[PDB]
Amino acid sequence: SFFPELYFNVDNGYLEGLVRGLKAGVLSQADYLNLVQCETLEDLKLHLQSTDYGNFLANEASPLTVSVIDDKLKEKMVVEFRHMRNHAYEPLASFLDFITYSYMIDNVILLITGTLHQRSIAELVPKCHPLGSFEQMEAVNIAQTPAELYNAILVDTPLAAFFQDCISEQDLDEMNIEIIRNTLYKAYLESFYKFCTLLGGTTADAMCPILEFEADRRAFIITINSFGTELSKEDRAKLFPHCGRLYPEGLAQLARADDYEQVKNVADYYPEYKLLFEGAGSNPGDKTLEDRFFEHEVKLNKLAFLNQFHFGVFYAFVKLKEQECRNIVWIAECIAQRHRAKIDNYIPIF
Amino acid sequence: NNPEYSSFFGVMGASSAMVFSAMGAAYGTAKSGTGIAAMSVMRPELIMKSIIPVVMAGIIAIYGLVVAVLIANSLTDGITLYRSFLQLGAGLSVGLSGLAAGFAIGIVGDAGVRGTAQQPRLFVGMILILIFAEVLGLYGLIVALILSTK
Amino acid sequence: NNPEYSSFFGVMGASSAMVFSAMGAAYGTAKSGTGIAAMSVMRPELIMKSIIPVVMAGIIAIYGLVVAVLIANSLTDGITLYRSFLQLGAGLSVGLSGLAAGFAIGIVGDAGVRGTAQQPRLFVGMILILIFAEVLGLYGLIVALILSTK
Amino acid sequence: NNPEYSSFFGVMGASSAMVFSAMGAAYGTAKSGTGIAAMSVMRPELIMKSIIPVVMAGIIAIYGLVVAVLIANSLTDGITLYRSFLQLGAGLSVGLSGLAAGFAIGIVGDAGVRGTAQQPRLFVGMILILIFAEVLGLYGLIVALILSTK
Amino acid sequence: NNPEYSSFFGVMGASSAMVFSAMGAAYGTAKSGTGIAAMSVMRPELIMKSIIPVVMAGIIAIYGLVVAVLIANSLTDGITLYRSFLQLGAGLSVGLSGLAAGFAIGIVGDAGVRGTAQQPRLFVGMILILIFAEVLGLYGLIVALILSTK
Amino acid sequence: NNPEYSSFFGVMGASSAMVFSAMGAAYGTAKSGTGIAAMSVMRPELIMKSIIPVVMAGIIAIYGLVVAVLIANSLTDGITLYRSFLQLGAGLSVGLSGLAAGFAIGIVGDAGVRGTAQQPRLFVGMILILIFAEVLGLYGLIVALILSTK
Amino acid sequence: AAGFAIGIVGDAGVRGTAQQPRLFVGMILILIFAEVLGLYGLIVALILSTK
Amino acid sequence: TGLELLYLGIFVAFWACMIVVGICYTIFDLGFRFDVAWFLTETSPFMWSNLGIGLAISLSVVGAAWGIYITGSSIIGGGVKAPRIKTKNLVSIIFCEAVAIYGIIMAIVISNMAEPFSATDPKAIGHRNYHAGYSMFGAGLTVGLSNLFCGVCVGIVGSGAALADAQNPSLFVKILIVEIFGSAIGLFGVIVAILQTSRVKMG
Amino acid sequence: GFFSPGIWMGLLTTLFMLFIFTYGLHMILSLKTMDRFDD
Ligand SMILES: CCCCCCCCCCCCCCCCCC(=O)OC[C@H](COP(=O)([O-])OCC[N+](C)(C)C)OC(=O)CCCCCCCCCCCCCCCCC
Ligand SMILES: CCCCCCCCCCCCCCCCCC(=O)OC[C@H](COP(=O)([O-])OCC[N+](C)(C)C)OC(=O)CCCCCCCCCCCCCCCCC
Ligand SMILES: CCCCCCCCCCCCCCCCCC(=O)OC[C@H](COP(=O)([O-])OCC[N+](C)(C)C)OC(=O)CCCCCCCCCCCCCCCCC
Ligand SMILES: CCCCCCCCCCCCCCCCCC(=O)OC[C@H](COP(=O)([O-])OCC[N+](C)(C)C)OC(=O)CCCCCCCCCCCCCCCCC
Ligand SMILES: CCCCCCCCCCCCCCCCCCCC(=O)O[C@H](COC(=O)CCCCCCCCCCCCCC)COP(=O)(O)OCCN
Ligand SMILES: CCCCCCCCCCCCCCCCCCCC(=O)O[C@H](COC(=O)CCCCCCCCCCCCCC)COP(=O)(O)OCCN
Ligand SMILES: CCCCCCCCCCCCCCCCCCCC(=O)O[C@H](COC(=O)CCCCCCCCCCCCCC)COP(=O)(O)OCCN
Ligand SMILES: CC(C)CCC[C@@H](C)[C@H]1CC[C@H]2[C@@H]3CC=C4C[C@@H](O)CC[C@]4(C)[C@H]3CC[C@]12C
Ligand SMILES: CC(C)CCC[C@@H](C)[C@H]1CC[C@H]2[C@@H]3CC=C4C[C@@H](O)CC[C@]4(C)[C@H]3CC[C@]12C
Ligand SMILES: CC(C)CCC[C@@H](C)[C@H]1CC[C@H]2[C@@H]3CC=C4C[C@@H](O)CC[C@]4(C)[C@H]3CC[C@]12C
Ligand SMILES: CC(C)CCC[C@@H](C)[C@H]1CC[C@H]2[C@@H]3CC=C4C[C@@H](O)CC[C@]4(C)[C@H]3CC[C@]12C
Ligand SMILES: CC(C)CCC[C@@H](C)[C@H]1CC[C@H]2[C@@H]3CC=C4C[C@@H](O)CC[C@]4(C)[C@H]3CC[C@]12C
Ligand SMILES: CC(C)CCC[C@@H](C)[C@H]1CC[C@H]2[C@@H]3CC=C4C[C@@H](O)CC[C@]4(C)[C@H]3CC[C@]12C
Ligand SMILES: CC(C)CCC[C@@H](C)[C@H]1CC[C@H]2[C@@H]3CC=C4C[C@@H](O)CC[C@]4(C)[C@H]3CC[C@]12C
Ligand SMILES: CC(C)CCC[C@@H](C)[C@H]1CC[C@H]2[C@@H]3CC=C4C[C@@H](O)CC[C@]4(C)[C@H]3CC[C@]12C
Ligand SMILES: CC(C)CCC[C@@H](C)[C@H]1CC[C@H]2[C@@H]3CC=C4C[C@@H](O)CC[C@]4(C)[C@H]3CC[C@]12C
Repeated sequence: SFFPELYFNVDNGYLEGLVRGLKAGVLSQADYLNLVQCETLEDLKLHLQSTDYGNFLANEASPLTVSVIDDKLKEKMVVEFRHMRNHAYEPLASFLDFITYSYMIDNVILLITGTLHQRSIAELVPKCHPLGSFEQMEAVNIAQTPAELYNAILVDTPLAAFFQDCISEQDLDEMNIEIIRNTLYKAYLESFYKFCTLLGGTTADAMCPILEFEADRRAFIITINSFGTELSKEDRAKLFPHCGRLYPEGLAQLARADDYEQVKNVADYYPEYKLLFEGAGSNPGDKTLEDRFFEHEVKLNKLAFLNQFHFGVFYAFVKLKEQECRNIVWIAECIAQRHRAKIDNYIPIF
Repeated sequence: NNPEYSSFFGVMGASSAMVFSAMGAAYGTAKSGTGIAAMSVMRPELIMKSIIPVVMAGIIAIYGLVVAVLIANSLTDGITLYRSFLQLGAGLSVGLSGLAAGFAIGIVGDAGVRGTAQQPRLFVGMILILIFAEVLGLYGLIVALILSTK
Repeated sequence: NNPEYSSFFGVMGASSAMVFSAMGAAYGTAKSGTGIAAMSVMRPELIMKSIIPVVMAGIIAIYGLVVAVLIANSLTDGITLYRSFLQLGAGLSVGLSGLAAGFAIGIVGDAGVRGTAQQPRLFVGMILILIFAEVLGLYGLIVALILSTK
Repeated sequence: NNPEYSSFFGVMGASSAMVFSAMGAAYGTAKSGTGIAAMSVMRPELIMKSIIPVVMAGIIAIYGLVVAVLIANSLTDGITLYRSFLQLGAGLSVGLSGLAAGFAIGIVGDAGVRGTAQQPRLFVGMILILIFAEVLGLYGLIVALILSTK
Repeated sequence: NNPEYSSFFGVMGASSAMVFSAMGAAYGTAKSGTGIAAMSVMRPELIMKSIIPVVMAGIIAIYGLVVAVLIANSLTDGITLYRSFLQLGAGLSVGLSGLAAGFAIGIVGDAGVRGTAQQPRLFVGMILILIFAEVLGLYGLIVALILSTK
Repeated sequence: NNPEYSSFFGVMGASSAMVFSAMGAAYGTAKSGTGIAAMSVMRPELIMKSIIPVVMAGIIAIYGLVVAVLIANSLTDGITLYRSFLQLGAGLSVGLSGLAAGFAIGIVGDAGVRGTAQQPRLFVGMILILIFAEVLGLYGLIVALILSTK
Repeated sequence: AAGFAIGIVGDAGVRGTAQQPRLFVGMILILIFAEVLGLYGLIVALILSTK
Repeated sequence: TGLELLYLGIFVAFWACMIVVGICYTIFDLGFRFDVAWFLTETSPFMWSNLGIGLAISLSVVGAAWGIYITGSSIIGGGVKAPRIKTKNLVSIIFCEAVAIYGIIMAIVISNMAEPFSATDPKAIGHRNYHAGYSMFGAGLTVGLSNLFCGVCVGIVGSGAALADAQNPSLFVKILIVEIFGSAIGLFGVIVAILQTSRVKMG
Repeated sequence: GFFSPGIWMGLLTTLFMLFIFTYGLHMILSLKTMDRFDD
């Protein structure tokens, strides 16, 4: 073993305790039921004030809207993550930066989409995810030139390493934005897995399963969603991350797959995914495959907290709070639209 | 008479018996405790049962102590070089066997405690494996005794 | 008419035989341990069946113990330097052969118990591989005996 | 007459022939078992055919054992220091050549079993490479015998 | 006349000639095997044609074996310290030259077999490069034989 | 009468008492300082309150200085080996104790400054820990005062 | 050791003082607490060298 | 891992040198020069005894500080949202500090066994003095290293218990048991040290 | 000889103090400064 016990708390013990304290504030099942029993978004805020959220929504306008609640939840999560990052040292700082790359990959896609369609880059920043903010000024005032934007990404963005998967700036106008996003995410996931493996010890043990499931679900859902599209099998197989547990002959079989039945057959070889596929009836009124994968992801993130001396706790907390914010937004949507019947579709945590 | 330096190896035997066995027991207890504490938030009712690995790790220390005591009681300033080497060998054997058993107990106890948090049926299995690791320390003790009494 | 430090090496045989083997066994009992835990969450019914690696690792320890005790019973105050070297060689042989066998058993057992959760047919295969790894330790014991009973 | 420390080098030759060959065989068996476990998830029918690496790794251990036993039979109270050097050289040669051969067999067998899960035609090629990675140990054995029986 | 320890360097020379050459050949074989396993999935019909780097590594091992046997047949009890040093130098020269040649062969063969999966014309080039690595070991052998026959 | 080198060890003790303690203090004065720099951007009013860790680190240095002076004023030309090694033991005690206490103070203060920035109630809590860490160094000093005046 | 402490403390303080000027005095104090460490060594050195 | 590389290089170089030096001494019939007796005998017992006392205190303090910071980082990180921890979990720190206390006590119990010889010839120094030095060194090693490991273990368990306490108050009372077990090792070391220097008498 | 009792004692003392100094310097060199400050 790497004996992370002896030296982990030297630099990251305070943040380990702090992030666990933050995780203690994630809504439990009872809080979710209490919020489910609300009648109006005002009552939702009332019932939410008794939780860790407190008065995060008191300032906002009385006529609450789901967009306002979502924005406030995202702002709170961003503030907490930024506070944790500012107090983190070199290794944990790199880990948290890797966490933010996931949103930087979507933000850069937004930037290139706007630039190619000739919309001011400065006007796209408001729609970018705060956790992946491009505070660098090299990618601003680009004058709507895709080549300049690509050079800015390569020079003054941590995505330069992931943009070497592409070959040139022409690809920005050549490949579809979805293919670019998925290639960038594949490269980012592989880099993250390599980083976590290099960290080793409890970090690798508690973090490699989560990235492995991420890769496997990416493969499954890219296969399932691309059946009816022009995305060819050869180009589809390029989007499968190689970190997953499907890498030997699993990803290949998925690439050869031509129907959901074949994807289910491929998943059958792995009992942990066999159960997820079995439970995903996908017919109206029952959990879909994406919901089952969300449940498994939440389970893995929760199990990431049984280890102590590792950085996987921060990634697990970020993902768990992301799911909690999505659950609260879903409850608010069900309240606003009066669709109480599906109000139980939220994925509980703890 | 015997050499002036003969007692050195017996002294080092006692020191090794205690130090390495203490290292093993300390690692076992630390690993098991950091697994148990992290489990308890999820499964608070298991702590007591999950204390079993810690006890096993503690037993390793006892073994060291036992042998150490022997070497610290049979060690005079004028023991033959042969007896001093025997005590050094007994001490090294018990200490390093206890170190290995403590590492194994820490790893197995942490993993099994977390699994029991996730799968109660694993409990008995864990115990078996822990015993198989604990026995290792016992083996060392046996050999140590055979060497220290001889 | 023999050096009084002759027994030293012989002792370092016994000690080693029980130390290194134990370490090897520990590693086995450690790695397999973890594996069982990891695979016990989803497939509880295989916990007892998937305890073979640990048992094999345990046997490795016994090998060392045997040799150690044998050496610990062949030691004498006037042990010649030749017999002392024989016992040191036997102890190192058994201890480090058991260490290598324990490493192999730990790795193979972890991999096999994790795979058998997904591929039942692998079980027998795992056993075969484990046997091969076990055989390595056995070889050491053989040599040790040949060296320790000349 | 002859130095009393010659038997030390003889027993070191025996214990090296055993220990290093056992370490090589253990590494080969561990890597091949990991590869077999990874492969068998999708291709169960190849659990047995993919055991050839392990066997070819086990053979390496046998080589070491052979030399070890030979040395353990050639040892005597009055081996000339030159004879002890011959035995030590034979033991080192067989043990370390077997260690290198075991590393090669482990890597080649793991890669070959992983590849054969996706390409059956690789099997034969894999076998050849394993042979080329096994004769190395054989070479060591030869030299050891030429040194041990001189 | 000659010191009783002269044969030590000769036996070490033989053991080095075998061990280091075997290590080099083993590394070459391992790297080439991994390369062939990666290659064969997409281009199976190149497996037999791509076995050449393993053959070259085997030839390096054979160089080592030749020098080792030569030293092990010119090694006598009354071996002059000067001739013992000559044989040690021959062994080290061949062993480490073969180690370097095996490293070069492994890296070059891995790269060449991987590339030839995508560019057939590279095959011939690879062979050339491999020969340029092979001669390295040959050079060592040359020197070794000189020193062995001096 | 006494060896001309007898004064070396004592001198080193004195230097050690100054050096390691300083290192300890330095680490504290570094870590806490970093923490303060991180805290003071949002909570400037806590700078003076949060300077306590640094002060405690400084105290550690003082202890070392004391012992160093206490040894540097007692080094006589005919300092016997007994007194020389008593002073060496005192120096090692105080130096390593101050080093460890400085590390603990630095880490605890770097955590507690930020914690008190977040939760004011932690301030006293932080202190309640720091003093403990500090007295560890004190304990070393105490033993030094027992030794250098034995 | 004092140079290590002064490096860490002074760098952190000069970078933070760009954000919060009130930290300046704080930094200075900490630097003094580091500086005295070297001074302590000097003292002992003299007590040894001029003995 | 640059510093790790330096340490590994030094270790490998030292032990390769030791292997080659031992081979040369054994083979060249120069074993008589490798007098381990001469090393253990000419080396003054005062060196061994004072290294023993210094280690008894310093390694115990090192373990106490290691555990104290290991558990204090977790205590002060958890207490940001659950300050009650600072009140309840000081026990963990106490246990760590207890380790150091044993150290000083054993140091005293060892330092009381010292006494000059007025002799330099090994026959004059004698078995009693040489064994006194060796046993004081061994007792120092035992107490210091047992206390080091016990302090580190108690610190790890205390950090775990503080992280568990931040989320459920009713867990610390049941996790302290582990700390108690982790503490016993310290005591064991002390006992053994007391047994090693029971019949030690320099002079 | 290569070593003498005074040289041996000095070397062992210096070895222990070099171990202590290496531990201290390894812990000091691990010191890292924050790369960001709160807004
Ligand atoms: C790289 C990291 C930094 C270094 C950290 C590690 C430092 C290691 C400390 C080295 C001290 C070793 C003790 C020296 C005394 C013993 C020497 C000896 O055995 O020979 C004299 C002994 C005894 O000699 P003697 O007793 O006949 O001589 C008469 C006595 N004197 C000389 C004192 C007057 O045997 C010989 O005579 C051998 C002669 C040949 C010399 C062989 C030396 C062995 C090592 C040679 C190769 C180097 C090894 C490392 C390989 C490369 C690196 C991996
Ligand atoms: C791959 C590594 C390369 C191999 C070489 C490694 C470096 C070793 C060289 C270190 C420098 C020492 C050179 C000799 C200095 C003079 C010593 C002297 O006077 O000798 C007197 C010594 C001792 O004295 P003596 O024995 O000659 O005198 C008689 C003494 N009585 C009566 C007691 C027997 O003997 C010699 O004459 C030695 C001559 C040859 C020494 C060669 C160096 C020894 C180490 C060689 C390496 C050992 C490992 C071999 C296998 C390696 C395989 C990887
Ligand atoms: C790396 C982990 C540690 C293991 C390797 C290193 C171990 C030793 C390191 C400490 C320094 C060297 C110690 C030996 C000093 C020499 C003592 C001496 O001359 O007396 C010998 C003694 C006495 O020598 P003597 O000349 O007095 O002979 C006896 C003569 N009468 C009886 C008349 C008095 O006898 C021995 O030969 C004992 C064996 C130990 C000496 C050899 C050391 C081995 C070094 C490792 C290499 C092993 C070779 C095989 C390699 C493969 C291994 C698997
Ligand atoms: C706070 C601690 C900081 C870290 C630790 C660093 C401390 C270093 C202290 C200096 C080295 C001391 C080594 C041991 C010798 C002690 C003195 C002693 O007892 O000797 C009396 C002895 C007494 O001798 P004797 O009388 O016992 O010998 C028997 C009689 N004769 C000599 C005739 C055979 O005499 C000596 O001075 C022996 C020589 C020892 C010299 C050892 C070499 C030291 C090299 C210095 C380090 C390298 C410097 C260059 C670095 C490069 C840049 C980084
Ligand atoms: C491997 C090939 C064979 C090597 C054989 C020769 C012996 C080993 C020599 C080293 C060989 C490998 C090269 C390592 C160079 C030194 C270590 C890395 C660089 C270095 O020292 O800088 C930083 C430490 O600062 C410093 O400069 C502090 C270091 C100096 C401290 C000196 C005190 C120790 C004295 C030795 C006694 C203690 C013995 C303990 C076992 C560490 O860099 P980083 O890791 O932070 O950054 C990552 C990259 N550097
Ligand atoms: C495969 C790896 C290698 C394994 C082989 C073992 C290697 C161990 C390394 C230690 C060295 C080898 C041991 C044998 C050599 C001992 C020295 C013999 C030389 C000699 O003749 O010295 C005698 C004194 O030494 C003595 O009698 C000393 C006796 C003690 C020797 C053993 C001590 C080694 C250190 C053990 C430390 C253990 C630490 C545990 C934490 C003479 O003396 P004399 O009475 O004739 O004097 C006459 C004066 N006029
Ligand atoms: C630049 C920085 C400052 C300077 C460096 C200071 C730090 C490094 C120094 C540490 C020591 C390193 C060297 C160790 C040498 C081992 C023995 C060498 C073999 C040898 O020839 O020794 C013979 C005696 O050795 C014996 O009697 C054998 C005793 C072996 C004991 C070794 C214990 C310490 C090292 C290993 C353990 C480390 C853990 C701490 C205990 C000498 O023979 P002669 O001809 O002079 O004899 C005269 C009468 N016969
Ligand atoms: C098993 C451990 C924890 C100790 C607990 C039981 C105690 C009382 C037993 C277990 C093994 C026993 C030792 C076994 C071997 C010998 C040699 C024998 O000829 C007489 C006594 C003596 C020295 C025994 C003393 C008592 C002993 C230490
Ligand atoms: C006591 C419990 C833990 C059972 C474990 C058995 C161990 C600790 C004890 C109990 C009885 C002991 C044996 C009793 C008698 C002797 C004879 C003596 O000449 C050598 C030791 C030897 C051979 C002992 C070895 C260790 C032993 C087997
Ligand atoms: C079940 C208990 C006894 C422990 C498990 C290991 C047992 C089977 C081992 C441990 C030590 C072994 C003994 C070691 C040495 C000897 C001396 C030899 O000339 C006859 C066999 C004999 C007497 C062995 C018999 C088997 C033995 C008792
Ligand atoms: C497959 C079976 C036979 C192997 C398992 C048991 C092994 C450890 C036993 C069975 C028979 C044993 C052999 C029987 C008799 C002797 C003669 C003795 O002077 C040296 C040891 C030697 C040569 C033994 C070596 C170890 C041995 C091979
Ligand atoms: C696993 C098995 C089938 C593989 C081969 C291993 C056995 C048969 C080998 C290993 C050691 C060998 C022995 C090595 C040395 C000697 C002494 C020699 O003067 C004659 C033969 C004899 C007695 C050998 C017989 C065969 C032997 C026992
Ligand atoms: C033929 C190939 C496959 C090699 C397989 C057999 C090898 C390992 C063995 C079996 C019998 C051995 C031979 C048996 C006896 C002698 C005579 C001796 O004075 C020198 C070595 C020599 C000549 C041996 C060389 C190696 C040898 C040929
Ligand atoms: C495929 C592998 C095994 C090739 C083996 C290498 C061959 C070519 C080498 C290695 C050692 C060599 C032998 C070394 C010594 C002798 C004795 C001498 O009086 C004549 C030639 C003869 C008999 C050599 C023949 C060729 C030889 C056997
Ligand atoms: C495969 C081949 C090319 C590698 C070996 C190269 C050949 C050409 C070299 C290497 C060593 C050489 C030998 C070295 C020394 C002597 C002794 C001298 O009195 C006659 C020539 C003779 C016998 C040489 C003949 C040629 C030789 C055998
Ligand atoms: C670089 C580090 C690893 C240390 C250097 C290796 C040491 C062990 C080697 C290197 C060169 C060696 C020296 C080379 C030659 C001689 C002359 C001989 O008559 C006595 C031994 C003596 C004086 C050797 C002592 C050991 C020695 C100093």
